[PDB]
Amino acid sequence: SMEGILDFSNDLDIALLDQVVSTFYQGSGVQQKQAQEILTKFQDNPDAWQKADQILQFSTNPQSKFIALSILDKLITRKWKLLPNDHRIGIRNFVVGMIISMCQDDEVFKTQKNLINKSDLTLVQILKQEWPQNWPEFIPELIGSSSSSVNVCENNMIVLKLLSEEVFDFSAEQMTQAKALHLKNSMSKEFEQIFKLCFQVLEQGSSSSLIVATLESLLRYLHWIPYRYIYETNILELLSTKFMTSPDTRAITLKCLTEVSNLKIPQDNDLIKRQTVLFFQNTLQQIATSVMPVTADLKATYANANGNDQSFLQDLAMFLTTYLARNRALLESDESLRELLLNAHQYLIQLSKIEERELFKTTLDYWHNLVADLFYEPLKKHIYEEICSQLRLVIIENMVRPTIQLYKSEREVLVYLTHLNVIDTEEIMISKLARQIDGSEWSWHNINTLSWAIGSISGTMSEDTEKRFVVTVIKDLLGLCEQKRGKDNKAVVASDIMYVVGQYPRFLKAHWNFLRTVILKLFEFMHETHEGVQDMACDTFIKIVQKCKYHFVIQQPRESEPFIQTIIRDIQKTTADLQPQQVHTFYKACGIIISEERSVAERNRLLSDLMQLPNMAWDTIVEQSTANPTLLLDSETVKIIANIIKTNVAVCTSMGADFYPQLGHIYYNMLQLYRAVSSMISAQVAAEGLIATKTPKVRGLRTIKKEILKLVETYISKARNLDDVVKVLVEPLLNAVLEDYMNNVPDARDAEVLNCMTTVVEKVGHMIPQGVILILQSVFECTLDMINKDFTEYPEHRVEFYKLLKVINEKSFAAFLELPPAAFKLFVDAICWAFKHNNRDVEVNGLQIALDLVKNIERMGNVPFANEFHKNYFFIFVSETFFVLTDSDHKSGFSKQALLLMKLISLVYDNKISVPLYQEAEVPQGTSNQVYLSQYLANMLSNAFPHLTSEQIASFLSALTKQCKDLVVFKGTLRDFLVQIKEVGGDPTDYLFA
Amino acid sequence: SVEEVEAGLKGLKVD
Amino acid sequence: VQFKLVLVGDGGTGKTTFVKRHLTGEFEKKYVATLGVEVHPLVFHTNRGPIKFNVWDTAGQEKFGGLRDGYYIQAQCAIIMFDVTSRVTYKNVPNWHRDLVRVCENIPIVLCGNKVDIKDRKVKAKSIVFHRKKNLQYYDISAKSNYNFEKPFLWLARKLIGDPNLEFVAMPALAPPEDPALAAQYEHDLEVAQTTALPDEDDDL
Amino acid sequence: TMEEDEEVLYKVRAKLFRFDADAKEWKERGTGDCKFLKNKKTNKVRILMRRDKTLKICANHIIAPEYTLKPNVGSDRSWVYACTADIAEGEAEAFTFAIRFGSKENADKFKEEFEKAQEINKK
Ligand SMILES: Nc1nc2c(ncn2[C@@H]2O[C@H](COP(=O)(O)OP(=O)(O)NP(=O)(O)O)[C@@H](O)[C@H]2O)c(=O)[nH]1
Ligand SMILES: [Mg+2]
Repeated sequence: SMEGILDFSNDLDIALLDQVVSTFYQGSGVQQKQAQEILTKFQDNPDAWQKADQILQFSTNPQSKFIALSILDKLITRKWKLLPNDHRIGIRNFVVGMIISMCQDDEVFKTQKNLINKSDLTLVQILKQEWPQNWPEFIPELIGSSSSSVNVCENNMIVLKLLSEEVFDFSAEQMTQAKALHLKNSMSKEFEQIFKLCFQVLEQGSSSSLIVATLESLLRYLHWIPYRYIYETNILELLSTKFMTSPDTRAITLKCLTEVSNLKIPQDNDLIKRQTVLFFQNTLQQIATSVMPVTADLKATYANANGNDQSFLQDLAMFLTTYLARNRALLESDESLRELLLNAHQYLIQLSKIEERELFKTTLDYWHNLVADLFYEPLKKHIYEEICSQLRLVIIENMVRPTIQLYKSEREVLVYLTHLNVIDTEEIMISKLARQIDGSEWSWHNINTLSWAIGSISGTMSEDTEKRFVVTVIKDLLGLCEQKRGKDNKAVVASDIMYVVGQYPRFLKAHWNFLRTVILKLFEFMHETHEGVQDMACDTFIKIVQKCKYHFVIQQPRESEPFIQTIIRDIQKTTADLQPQQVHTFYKACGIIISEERSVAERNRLLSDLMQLPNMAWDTIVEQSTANPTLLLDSETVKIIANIIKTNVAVCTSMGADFYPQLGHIYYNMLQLYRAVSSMISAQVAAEGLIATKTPKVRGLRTIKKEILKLVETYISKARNLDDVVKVLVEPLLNAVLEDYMNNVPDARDAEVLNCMTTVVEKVGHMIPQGVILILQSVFECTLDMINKDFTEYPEHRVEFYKLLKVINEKSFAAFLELPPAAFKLFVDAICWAFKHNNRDVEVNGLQIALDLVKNIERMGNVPFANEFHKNYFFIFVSETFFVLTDSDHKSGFSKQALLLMKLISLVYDNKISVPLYQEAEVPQGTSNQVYLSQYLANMLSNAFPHLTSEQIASFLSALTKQCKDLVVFKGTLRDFLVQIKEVGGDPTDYLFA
Repeated sequence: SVEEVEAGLKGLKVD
Repeated sequence: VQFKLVLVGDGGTGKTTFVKRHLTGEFEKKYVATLGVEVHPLVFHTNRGPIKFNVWDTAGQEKFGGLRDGYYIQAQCAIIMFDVTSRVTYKNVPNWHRDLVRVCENIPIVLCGNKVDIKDRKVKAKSIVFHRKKNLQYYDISAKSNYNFEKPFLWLARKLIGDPNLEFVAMPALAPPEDPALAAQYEHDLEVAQTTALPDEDDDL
Repeated sequence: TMEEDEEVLYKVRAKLFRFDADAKEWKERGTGDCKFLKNKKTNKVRILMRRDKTLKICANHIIAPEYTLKPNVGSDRSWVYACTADIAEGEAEAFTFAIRFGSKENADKFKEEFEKAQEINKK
């Protein structure tokens, strides 16, 4: 029944339209959903704009009108010029005449702000098409009508606000460069009259709604107008005094003054300097007298959230931080400006105590700007000693757990602040620590906050002041732990103590006996069943080791052995109560220490002893697994095997090239284990179906394979002896992994195989051309068939596939020359397939592969393979690239699509393609590829975008080819074309813009 | 007072 | 006590997935583009009473935009969504905001950076500053991991009720209640459910 | 909250799934604490589970003695069982549930407590 409005054979039933609108907005459920689908179909009808005349004239529903202005809006923006000009006259005059009819009706001008705003914006769309060339009296008539009515004068401010936005703020993406500059020039040359109307309304009052709408438009003007309209009039005095008084105008006026603190102003005139000081003095005066004094508790005010207090305090922080970062040097020399400068910063201090993360980040950014300047600029830090002293407390008390971005910002400000006054910082911190022990501020959150603060300033004090500070801090922290009862308390204190010491390696390195006692405690802590202690002890251990490794590898005075030997000897007892993942962290730490030993025989012996336990379990299993593979069905055995390999990955991660001896001990049996595991995965999917890949049993077997590939990848990525890589490792690896991947069903293939092969080609690809050929043959076609039916399935194989092709195309392009012509054709298809992905990991590599392939072909010179490549694939690459550039579904790849396109076009205009790109029949003989390239492109665009004129297509290509050595201009010309294909009747002269 | 904190670390406990 | 909330942002940023998570607790893995818009009532239980959001989940892909800024009329609050793994979706946030505050000139708005669970984050935290001059509240969120997934509605509820101390509280849990003609019917569904593998078996929970 | 007249016998962190039979698919229902609540005045034990943060109920039913815990094909830390009257979101509807825990141990101990609670509901 509701679908009657969709029939344009009959005449519109306005009453039937008002109901389906009301059923959509005020309704619910199925009838709302159905009214939605008909209102979309109605507005989407290409003839609906015709019936917009009578909807907006006879309907009583404001939503129905609004919708019809949308229908109009789509017509004005996209098909305006295609209309017979009589319709352009009618829509124009209807839209204007309505706007005044709504303005004069005080009833409607107050109850239908949404509709009047939509009508103003629709008018602005017409002005983008018609003004000023076919409407040069708009601005003079706008100023004339303003004196007639306060309501039309206010609405004119709205029209001017919207006009300035469409022209200057949101034009770069929505119109051509030429059309934007035309509108910017037009507004620029008639602004003198607009400003006087704006300044008169502000100066003469008195309607607050009219003053606010004029201040809102002024906010938009300040983005672009020249300095003189602000500093050569009285307007700074009005903004900084009169309008800071009323709260109706205070919010907009603050935003205006914030923009003014960013205007382009000559830094040598001292009058403008006094005008910049004066509006700041006035603004701060109005705040202190009409809003709140500098002592006010902005923390509590913000938390109460009365009215617009939150928005106001946000705007105050934006105003102060913006102005002071640019102009505070204007206040630092004159003694009469010193109170104004410190009051401004004292307001920031109070703003900085508000519990509001995003606001705090805004103030923190300014504090960073300030303390950085006091750290470098002479004679400045004494001005702010009391501001800085308060800031230290604010930052120490709001320290966050090391968002990590916020923490790093807090650490940087606090390190600066500590260098500016080391003595103040220490006194605050010890003071806060005392009140942690006397119980006045004792809290789990408050002791953590303080430890982070103390830990964050490491490396900023003198080594001997640091030594006494660290000693004092550890001492009080331990007396805090003893005083506390219960586990959950004594666990958090003891954790912070370990976090602090982990932050002070310069202290640990100078006092071995202390460092030794630390590590011994972490070892005791690796048996504490209380949750978090074990994870804490392991993280601190590897953290300290990274910094102090040299002190574990040497033999310290009055010890018989390097402490590493002591750690390794008791490793089984030390880690006996840790989870596997924590055991691997422990071994990784030991690997860090061992790699610091540069005597090869000592290093290898340390490596042999560290790996004793996993090597013994390995040897046992490989003997029991081979005789005979029923053991690998046991869940416990695959877990033990997985953890042995993970242990090897962990030690290999920290030891890199030095891990080679331990790899050689297990390598041949590990690849054998890889083959055996592979058979059982295959046997299981055959016996149970594809669902077997989801079972714990097979997920555990695939874990073994993945960890084996991760170990080999980890080593090869860090190996320094590549001769051993190729001659010892690569051949058994490929035999073990390539055929198994190729001959498995898709669901049983491990994408890690591709990732491992990418690393092999990356490191030693130049040394194994027959190996790279064997990798392609075994993974190229069978992986492509997995991923070329949609953009969804096998997401990991998709990403690794194109990383593999990318490095092969970089390192051993010879492999693609050996592909049979049918397989090379799939390679080109695979590249373009990557273009069409929305997934960024695939799209970026696909564009990069295409670019690198073109350069690979160009480097071959005038040879048959390069000539045949262009004959077969040049226009495929040109048109596939044009397709993703123009379909609006791959905007994230614009820059690299443009780069590729220009490379393809420049090839022809530099005559690097030796053969003709056409068939001998279709074009006369001797015609340049350049002439044929323009013909192919003109024909291609004409059929793809039939609504473009031949002159548009011809002016676009003329500009594009001429600009194929200038990426920034080329891109601007592509952007202009992307705009023109969205409408009808685009001006072809636009492409002469550059 | 380094040997002092040191001895205190040693006694660090949770029980 | 119900409020209309419009949800705007680029296609594929996860607007629909975020609402589905709040409606059923499901995580929809597939991207089925929203067409025009989908209205969903969402109720939360607070210490000040139940709060009802009529969530207007609009479409982000221009081809399916429908009525576009017509969906915003009379909105009382809004969420602007982008994806921190796609810089273009953050670049378009000023466009969605402009279209929004032209209709709803004075409403609380939350800017949400979705998909912080992905490791290769492209829109870094220090680069997200658009909300500052526009007085929007900002949250890193992830509909997949539920990181901060309740914050946008908690903040909006506090602003719409005018109580900075409003809190989500546990709904009352009524006692739950205690045939052979369906014994073979439930067993049929039970064995196909057993043989369908649970998703995300590598997750922590 | 209507929970003080009960005592908590078991509490475990879990993820709850409901089976969409018409759509080949398991769908998450909630992640949070699963509790076995014994009513002080009827000695009846039920399942109460709420979603983290919003605290919305995603499981509310009695541990019927007729229910049976079955493993699922791709997990050693989950159970699948048919439920005939769950009131988490209104009327008592029938569901095929799956519940997953952090480890095989918490899954096994859940089964322990699940069947013990069935014996208390038997009397
Ligand atoms: N990894 C991850 N994926 C997410 C997250 N949120 C949504 N997605 C995924 O992103 C894709 C888009 O989902 P969708 O909710 O439809 O986004 P949308 O903004 O509603 N699209 P449209 O504007 O066209 O209606 C889905 O595949 C979804 O699984 C997230 O938090 N993390
Ligand atoms: Mg959607």
